Amino acid sequence: HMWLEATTHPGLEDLLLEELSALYPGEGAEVDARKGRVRIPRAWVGEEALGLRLAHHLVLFRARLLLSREDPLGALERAALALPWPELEGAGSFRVEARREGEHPFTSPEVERRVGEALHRAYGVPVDLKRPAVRVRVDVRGEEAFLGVQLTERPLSRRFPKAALRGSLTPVLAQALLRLADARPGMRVLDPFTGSGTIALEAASTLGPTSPVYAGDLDEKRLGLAREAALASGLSWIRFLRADARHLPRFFPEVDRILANPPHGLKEGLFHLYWDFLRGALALLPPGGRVALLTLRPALLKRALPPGFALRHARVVEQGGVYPRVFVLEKL
Repeated sequence: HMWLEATTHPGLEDLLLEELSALYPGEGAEVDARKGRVRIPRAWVGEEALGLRLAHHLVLFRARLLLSREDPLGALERAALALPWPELEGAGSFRVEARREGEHPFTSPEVERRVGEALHRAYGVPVDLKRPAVRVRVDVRGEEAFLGVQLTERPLSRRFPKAALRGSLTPVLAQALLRLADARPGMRVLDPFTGSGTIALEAASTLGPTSPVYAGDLDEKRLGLAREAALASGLSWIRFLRADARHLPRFFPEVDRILANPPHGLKEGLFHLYWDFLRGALALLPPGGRVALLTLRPALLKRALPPGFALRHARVVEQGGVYPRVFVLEKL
């Protein structure tokens, strides 16, 4: 019995589960709440899995077993040796990456050594710690263990690299704002703090050319990069504009959805940016228009909310080791 496991930011499991379920209908999906993991039982995984927009890494687990407390390292080594590893085919180097959750009398490096040396001996392929061609995964979680192979080399979230390195904001988080705001093809979308363009590009790539996409920032240099990135992926209909998010109506027309990732710092100055931005956002929506926004400062954000908005959803999401909130607001 085999399992595809997909990882995302903790807090986005329910959305990842929806994406997977549309790709692979059927029952038995498992979600690890607050851990960023979803698993689907699968007899086969092809290239279709690499089209996931909410996933960071994919692993195919070929075995799951109850770890025998008698000789747990021996049991893992025997489990690994009873599986097929055709990936070690043209690969010509590998490593084992082991992870543990719960208390165990062994460490992750012990698992890597015992499993890796058993595979090296059966397969002859050399271990390469820094640049492995294939990554074998062993995860021990409480009393169960999962063994298999990482399917992704680089994370799927490394799309749009010309817009990346800035900042902590991944295309996966951008896709989640899109979905939490219930944006659909044909809707007008604004990215009011666009930076090097990640949210705008994610939106354009997902919604296609029937959705007008507006994107603004004060930094002309970063707008130059965003335009370059849009062209490189065929997403040139995005309207990038030098624009102050404190005065959005000076620059943008009404839209249906606003996906907003305000800067972390410039606190009174921050409150004033939130104050002006949220009022501009309200003025650029119809009744029923929606904002999805990410913030490290939920109390301050809520203090700044104008009363024309209803707060419809809030959730916590892990990003770059810290925990911003996503709020969805609807204009009443």
